Amino acid sequence: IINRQATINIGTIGHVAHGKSTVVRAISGVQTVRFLERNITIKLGYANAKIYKCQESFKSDKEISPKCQRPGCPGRYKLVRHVSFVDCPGHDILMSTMLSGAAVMDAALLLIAGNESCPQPQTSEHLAAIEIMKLKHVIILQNKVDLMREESALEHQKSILKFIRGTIADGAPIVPISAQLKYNIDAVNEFIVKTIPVPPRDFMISPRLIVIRSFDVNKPGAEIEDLKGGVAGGSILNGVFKLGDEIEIRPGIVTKDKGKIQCKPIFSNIVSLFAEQNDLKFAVPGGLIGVGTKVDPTLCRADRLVGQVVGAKGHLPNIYTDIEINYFLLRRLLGVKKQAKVRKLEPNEVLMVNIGSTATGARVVAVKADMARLQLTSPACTEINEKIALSRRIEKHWRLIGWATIKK
Amino acid sequence: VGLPYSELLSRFFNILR
Repeated sequence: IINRQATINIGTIGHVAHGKSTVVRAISGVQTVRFLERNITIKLGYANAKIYKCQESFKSDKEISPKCQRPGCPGRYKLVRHVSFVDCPGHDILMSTMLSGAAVMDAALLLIAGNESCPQPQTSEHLAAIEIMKLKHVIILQNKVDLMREESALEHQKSILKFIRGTIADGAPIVPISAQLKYNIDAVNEFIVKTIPVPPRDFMISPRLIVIRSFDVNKPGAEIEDLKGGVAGGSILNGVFKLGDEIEIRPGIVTKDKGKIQCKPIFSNIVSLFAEQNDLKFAVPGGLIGVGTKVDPTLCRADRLVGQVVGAKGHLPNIYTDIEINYFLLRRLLGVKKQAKVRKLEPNEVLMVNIGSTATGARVVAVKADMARLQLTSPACTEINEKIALSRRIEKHWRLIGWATIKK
Repeated sequence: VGLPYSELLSRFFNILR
């Protein structure tokens, strides 16, 4: 079987202390990245899951290891798909990293524990963000069943089925699994192949890249004579990248501080590409690929490349300070444990506006019926339209209000 | 969909430590 990188981005959502990283470990094998220098930029893990089906039974055909000795048939497995995991945070404060991960994703995996309460505030907030940013391919997973009884787990299923009625998603598959015990993983791998079709993705579309994480490979003990370039942990949704192409990071750079700054987007050339495990020349869109650029390892250290757009040379994305948004408000607030009715937007108020991956604090200038004018403190770029989820300060930390679209 | 789920749950309860 030939070595191939990620084809589709599949994420995992749940709640705190459930064990989302243990679920990722049970499916793939390699443990989470977060658990100082390398990887650390946004709260997300990295593990690649292998799907090889033995068609020489039913659900047990899709296996973790490529060599088939487990299901019964001595014949070797056939290549179907290779997937990448982008684990999103399940916390009320960490909202910008969740919405940044949702734009990267194409399919979702929901985790609800048996022993805990049925209506959870964070999972409903993740479900609302899925409905906003178009991620309808959702598989519901039960986290812990062995602590629960025979009838109580069935009653918990009935409460989940009654909860999913008014939402847009109608047909979502439900699987009972365990992370520590390691069971029924083969059924989930079967559902990933069947229920999720890969969207049409072509060579024709102009190259665009979204940077989430920042890698710097500087080793203790090793001298300055051998240095590695600043690798950007970015995700591609459109346009095929290869080795030896010019890249500009759009929003801007702070290098010089009376007067004015007149700086271009950060120019860099691709040196190395990191995909799956081994070195590869081509970058297939629909997966997290570590693009090793000429940009300094000091710039790709910690918290500098969190939600920044990248365009290829010969293309001009526009930089905006005043953005025109077409907003729609929900009935009641999602995320809070008391649920309150969403009030009308007041002029001049700080709101965390997440345009795909960019985290910006924006002030409302004019209030209308459907449209709103917003002024950004830090510049954010717009390419086409981009899916936006709005969040506001009402009670202590940030709470989601609704969805928005740029009309430019 | 909650029809093949009940067979998967019964398979899980049968094979436990």
